[PDB]
Amino acid sequence: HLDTALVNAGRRKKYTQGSVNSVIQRASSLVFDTVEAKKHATRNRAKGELFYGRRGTLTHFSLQEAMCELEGGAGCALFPCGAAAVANTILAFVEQGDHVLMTNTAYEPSQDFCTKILAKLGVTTGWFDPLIGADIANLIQPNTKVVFLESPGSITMEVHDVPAIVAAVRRVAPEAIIMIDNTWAAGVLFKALDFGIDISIQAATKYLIGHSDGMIGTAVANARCWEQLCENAYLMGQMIDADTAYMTSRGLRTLGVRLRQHHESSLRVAEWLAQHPQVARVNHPALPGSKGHEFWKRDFSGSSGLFSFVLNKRLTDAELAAYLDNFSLFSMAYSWGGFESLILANQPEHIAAIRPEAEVDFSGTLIRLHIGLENVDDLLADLAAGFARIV
Amino acid sequence: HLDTALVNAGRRKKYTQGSVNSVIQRASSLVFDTVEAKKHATRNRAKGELFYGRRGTLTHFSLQEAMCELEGGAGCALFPCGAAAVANTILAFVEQGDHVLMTNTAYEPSQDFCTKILAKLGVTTGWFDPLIGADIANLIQPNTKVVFLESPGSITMEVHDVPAIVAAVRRVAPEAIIMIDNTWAAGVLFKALDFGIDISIQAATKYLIGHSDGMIGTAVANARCWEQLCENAYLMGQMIDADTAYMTSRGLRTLGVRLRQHHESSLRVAEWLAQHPQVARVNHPALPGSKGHEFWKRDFSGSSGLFSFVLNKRLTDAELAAYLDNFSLFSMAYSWGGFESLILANQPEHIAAIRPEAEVDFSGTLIRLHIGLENVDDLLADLAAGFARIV
Amino acid sequence: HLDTALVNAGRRKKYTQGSVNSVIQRASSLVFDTVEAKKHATRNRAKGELFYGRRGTLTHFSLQEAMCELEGGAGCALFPCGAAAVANTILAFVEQGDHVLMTNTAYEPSQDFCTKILAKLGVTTGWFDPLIGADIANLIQPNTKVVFLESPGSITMEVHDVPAIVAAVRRVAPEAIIMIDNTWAAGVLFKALDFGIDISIQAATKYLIGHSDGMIGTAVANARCWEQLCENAYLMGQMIDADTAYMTSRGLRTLGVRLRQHHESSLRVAEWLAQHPQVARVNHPALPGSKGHEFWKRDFSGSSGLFSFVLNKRLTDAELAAYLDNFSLFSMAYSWGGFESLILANQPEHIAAIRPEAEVDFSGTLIRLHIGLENVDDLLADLAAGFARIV
Amino acid sequence: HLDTALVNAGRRKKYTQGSVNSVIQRASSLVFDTVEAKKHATRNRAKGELFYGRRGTLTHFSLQEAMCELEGGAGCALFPCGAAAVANTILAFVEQGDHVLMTNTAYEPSQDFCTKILAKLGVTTGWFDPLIGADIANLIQPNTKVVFLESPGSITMEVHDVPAIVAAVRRVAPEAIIMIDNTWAAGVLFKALDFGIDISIQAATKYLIGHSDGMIGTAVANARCWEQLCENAYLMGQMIDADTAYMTSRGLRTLGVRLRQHHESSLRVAEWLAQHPQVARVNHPALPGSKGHEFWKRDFSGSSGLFSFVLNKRLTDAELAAYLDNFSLFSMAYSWGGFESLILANQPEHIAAIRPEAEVDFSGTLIRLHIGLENVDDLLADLAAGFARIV
Ligand SMILES: Cc1ncc(COP(=O)(O)O)c(C=O)c1O
Ligand SMILES: Cc1ncc(COP(=O)(O)O)c(C=O)c1O
Ligand SMILES: Cc1ncc(COP(=O)(O)O)c(C=O)c1O
Ligand SMILES: Cc1ncc(COP(=O)(O)O)c(C=O)c1O
Ligand SMILES: [Cl-]
Ligand SMILES: [Cl-]
Ligand SMILES: [Mg+2]
Ligand SMILES: [Mg+2]
Ligand SMILES: [Mg+2]
Ligand SMILES: [Mg+2]
Ligand SMILES: [Mg+2]
Ligand SMILES: [Mg+2]
Repeated sequence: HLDTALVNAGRRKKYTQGSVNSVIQRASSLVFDTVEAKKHATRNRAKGELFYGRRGTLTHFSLQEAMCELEGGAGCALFPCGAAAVANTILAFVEQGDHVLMTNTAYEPSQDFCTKILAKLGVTTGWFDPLIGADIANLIQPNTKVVFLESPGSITMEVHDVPAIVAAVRRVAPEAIIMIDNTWAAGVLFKALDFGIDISIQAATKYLIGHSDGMIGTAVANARCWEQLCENAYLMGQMIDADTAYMTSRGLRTLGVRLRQHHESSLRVAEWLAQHPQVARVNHPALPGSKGHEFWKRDFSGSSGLFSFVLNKRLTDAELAAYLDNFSLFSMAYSWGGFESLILANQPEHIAAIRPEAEVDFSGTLIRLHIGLENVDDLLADLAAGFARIV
Repeated sequence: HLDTALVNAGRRKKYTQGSVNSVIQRASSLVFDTVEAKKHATRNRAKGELFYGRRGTLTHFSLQEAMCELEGGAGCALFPCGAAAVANTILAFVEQGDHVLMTNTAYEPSQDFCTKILAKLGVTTGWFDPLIGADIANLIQPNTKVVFLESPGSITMEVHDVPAIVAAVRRVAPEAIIMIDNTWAAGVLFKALDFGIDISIQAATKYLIGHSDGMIGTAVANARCWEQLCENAYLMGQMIDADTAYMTSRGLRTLGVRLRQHHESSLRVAEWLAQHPQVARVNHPALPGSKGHEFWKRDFSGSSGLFSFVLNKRLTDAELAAYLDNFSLFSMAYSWGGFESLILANQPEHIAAIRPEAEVDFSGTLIRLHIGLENVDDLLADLAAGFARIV
Repeated sequence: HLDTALVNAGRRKKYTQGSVNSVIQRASSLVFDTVEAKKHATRNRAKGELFYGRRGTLTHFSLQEAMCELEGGAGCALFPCGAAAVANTILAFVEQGDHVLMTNTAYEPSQDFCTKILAKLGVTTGWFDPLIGADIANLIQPNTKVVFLESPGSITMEVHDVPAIVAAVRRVAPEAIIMIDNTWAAGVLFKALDFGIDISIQAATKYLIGHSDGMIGTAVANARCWEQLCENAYLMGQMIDADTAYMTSRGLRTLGVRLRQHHESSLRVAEWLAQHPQVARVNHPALPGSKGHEFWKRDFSGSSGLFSFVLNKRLTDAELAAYLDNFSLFSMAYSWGGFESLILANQPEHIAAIRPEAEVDFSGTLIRLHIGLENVDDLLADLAAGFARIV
Repeated sequence: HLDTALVNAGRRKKYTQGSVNSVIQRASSLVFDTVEAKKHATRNRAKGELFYGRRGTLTHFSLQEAMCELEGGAGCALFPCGAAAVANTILAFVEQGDHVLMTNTAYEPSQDFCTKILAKLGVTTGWFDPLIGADIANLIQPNTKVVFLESPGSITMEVHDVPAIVAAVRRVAPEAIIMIDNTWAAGVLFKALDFGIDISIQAATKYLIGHSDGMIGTAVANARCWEQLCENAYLMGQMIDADTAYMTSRGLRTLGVRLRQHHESSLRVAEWLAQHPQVARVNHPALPGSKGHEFWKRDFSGSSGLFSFVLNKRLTDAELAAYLDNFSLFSMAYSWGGFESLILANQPEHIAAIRPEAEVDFSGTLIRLHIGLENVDDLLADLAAGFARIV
């Protein structure tokens, strides 16, 4: 079962040396006892033999093994944060003249990497609506190399029909590299590589760390794409420190029991918001009526705790402050995936500015919630007090 | 004095909160108390206000302040390792169609970044001999954007005439971006920005960490180049974890005493090797007669502990094993800059293969030594026993 | 609610400085800006002003505040492990000529502290059956200074009738110091200081850390006993490092969701064992019929995951190996409270040796289980295969 | 040589697993693969086999091995701080009816442990002047069990004549346990166990950590005393966390270079103070004419950087603030042994209160300096500016 796998993934004696968790091996230099040992380590420097800290130590190898098991991959590359994983995973597969197709709901830094870094290197990015499904085939060009998915989408939470997208891509361009930012599912609520996606990228910063106190990115690739990902990310010097790798492995051990609580509480909040007179729309993948909810129910094994809703009006600046400055339990901060509940607001034009070649279909202020581990009735009371401040 | 500055750099109450060292603030999310505080943080997100962990926490800000003071820069960008600092600093300043001019003695991963990553992104790379001095003017092309120095050079230790190179570049291409990998000097034995170099890059993994147990890159830029470095590195998701930042700041505090011992011991070893009947050549910047020694004496305030020498013969494979497998104090490992002494060997053709457009001028086996903090007479005895195994 | 309190306890801006979690302030030396500041710190050196690392840094103060809130105490002393907390908390309240009255089910190291350390310092120790209730009055001597409870008991899991014990102690010896080892409840499933117990001691090593990778003891005292505990423990140099304090605070944030899973899974396992033909007895506080279950039901707000059962025979060493060496999911290790399930065996004569002045009422091998976060059906299948190896 | 030993002590493959430094193995639970392995671990639970985190992990074993090598001991017990090491090492060897004879220059918390904890447990304490030498024999009682040395003394820096003290103790009470707080020498500038002392105690917090950011105590015993120290300290739950153990091992690797700088700089400052018109007395073991200097010269292999001096007046409150509040390089803080220079003031009556059965022989304000790694001419200028503020 998944909970059993999460408890045990990566925890073998060669890494733990007798403790429950892997040892933390901090190193740049790794010592070779003989020339023959150095030769063996060199041949196997990307295959789990100690060679140099930039390739990893036992602590990294343990996390990589866990991530490959849990996401069903051939290899797991590590990065200093999620944004580095996105940027370097895309970069690993493109060259001057290539085209990238990206969902218009991609995380904003991912879009900005494409428009501000890739563009000046001669790589063009085109965009698609997250519900395009099989019609994505019409957007694939002879030079399309990468198709970049993010399901649910950032902020607005739309869920792709991954089977339809993948089948369409494979009909026209079977060698294309299909990638997904699978952070919301923590890589485990949506088994991306089983759907024919080539690489599943996560900001392990979110639910894998689970406590808002480490940053790390991961990218798990299938056998076809692993060597290129591994070696090109390594040429960019991408790695994570051993201690953060240890904390990510450690986060896996409570991920199941945390996600179940985030799911239960966030769906309860979403159902309540959906009945609320001051709410126009709720964007939660698990809530009926949300964009792509059908595909969430069919293709995912659960939900996490991040979602958004649209208020019945556009808050003025004074109302925004009255609303946001006076919560007792929800905090304003970027990121998500921890034990604390968070809140942020965006006006519709702010979202339109990060929906390339598209418009938004709402006019109220959008509120993004991360539902943490607090008692849900306490969180509901905090939201109700917020509504009373703007009614 | 430098020792006083090393002890005190970056250690102000806003970061230390009453301890001697900065606090370790581990964070992705950073909490805004009000909308107005969030707006202030956003405006100052690259100016030392807490905004998001990818930009940094107090711990990173303290290290950045220290590095800017010590290297005389306007800002310091942080990276997961030295190789990431090199790759991402170069990438931050190029676009397709540009040309990079790099010393042929650059660290091999730096060269491989150019030939295997930059080339396919439309950026070409040419090469120069490290002693080219003023004649580098003749290699500057209409599209040359970056000139990349490394002094002393990797492995073979040639010291550039930086004043001559910089003046020649500035004559032809006043606005070119001149960068140096200043790891051997730990950024402090050679004050690169004072020579008109724009960006000083280090593998802080080496002497700044000082103990072979953390990896981190830094790049300190002048005011002209800082914004582009900062923002382009950020778009690639480049950062370091808070704990490694803390350990780098901590390493600064003993860097002076350590470097003085590495200098004293390595020069004594180099002087002894230069007299030895089994040694053809010694490549140590501080040793009279070594390539660019004149420029080391004029432009540096000291030496570190890394150097190389050439044996009086080409060792066979059996002799290589007899030599390297049987040291008692020197260990075989990559990297350097720690408290432990290290040894590695290369045959001439191995070096030729990483000297683009050039040949090597020696035929014996080259031995690279890192001289650590052990008693120097014990290290000399270990080297003497090695010579007896191959005589 | 408890979940909201656990998420938020100890997190105030003075400690977090903008992050979700408290900063990690590592220090011996704490720097006074002026003589005036040093005088204020000295006066308040046990009252939350920074004075010296042995008293604590911001990180410790944050944890102490959280523990005092959650357990309803006046102060929380910190120790290097649970055993240090037990030994030093008892030591803090005794002098030569005193008597300690301790439950015969106390953790063996607690008993050994009493019989091997206290005895030679002129402090005697007597014993009581954990179900003695109101009859403890007859065991209280004129020199009885400390009454030491542990509910549930170690290994055999008997639950005290705390109201009856406390009322009897206060009738006969109102000034006595009543202490409890409250580790099984994690200090939160049994609110000891609301029952008139003076000091609640925990091995935070167990459920508070929650991941088997830190060691730390805590003792939360009421107002009457705090000053003596604090100052006498400080005279023994008792403290914990800042990083383990941080990790204990961090563990609080998932404690609720973890404990609910440990309760659900362990009670299901206990119910299955209680109908199993190879099981003579099940010792689980939450299982109807277990010793002191009625007091658990009345006085606790939930259960954790540690319990035991007695087999239908005393296993030989060959049978123990066949049983224990071949589990797939349960591991053999000491301690408990983590995400992993653990198994250990005790022969009845081993238990008798640590039940002073009492006898054991079973003859089969006792198996102690820690039920972790794995899927319960997987754990049940592992236990079933174990039974088949010994049937 | 000592530098080579310090670099290499404790660093064997079974602890480093290929890195330069020991792995960091964080654990309470240590997992036994079989019943056979559990039995072997139990038999060897105090002899370097993994058994339970309270006994230690690989990281602790590596530190213990290093400390035993460097101090020439049979075993090394670890503690949460130096004060815990002192208190628990004394406690490990006493029982009701015993007497402790302690130098009246002992660190004040050591004295207070004896007078506030031991006294109420039936253990008495008497005192001796640090220069008593052979005349200590007259103070030894039939029940004297422990003789406790500290050389140099706390604050006032008097060096004992250890050969004369030890010979006198052995002539009258050969079975006594002779202990020393050897923190000032970092355990390596005075090889206590070679002088017939039984146990060498250190606050590893000071020079071994070396950076003012960890707390840890050590006690290295000879073969006669090791088992009692080890087992009685374990019964009090004394241990240190794995990460601080790692950082102590790491501190050893620069201890030699650091101590040489602290010696050179502090002696220069002491010589300057000794000719200064505002200075009445200088207490520095390495300065000719200081109390016990002849014993330091004979018995020590170097000096550290902590010493004191007496001003030519007793500063008023206004003068104390003018002097201490306005230093640019010296910080006011407790503890010492780091890279930062520190300053503290004590009035004569403060010292008199912690010199039991002795009298102070100065009337000016006493200033204790820790001389760090800053440039010594900068430190001298800071002291000179201080003198100008109180002239
Ligand atoms: C979907 C998604 N991908 C990537 C990231 C970036 O991760 P990091 O902040 O670790 O760089 C985030 C940030 O919030 C995210 O939400
Ligand atoms: C000169 C130089 N630059 C960069 C590096 C790369 O540093 P890192 O190993 O931290 O990526 C090294 C590696 O040995 C180096 O010697
Ligand atoms: C009930 C109880 N108290 C105290 C302890 C001791 O805690 P530590 O191992 O952290 O010293 C334990 C050990 O398993 C325990 O179970
Ligand atoms: C000589 C001496 N021993 C012991 C200690 C106590 O060490 P710790 O602060 O680690 O408890 C100190 C404190 O300054 C000390 O100077
Ligand atoms: Cl194709
Ligand atoms: Cl130009
Ligand atoms: Mg190896
Ligand atoms: Mg909150
Ligand atoms: Mg060595
Ligand atoms: Mg398991
Ligand atoms: Mg006054
Ligand atoms: Mg200072």
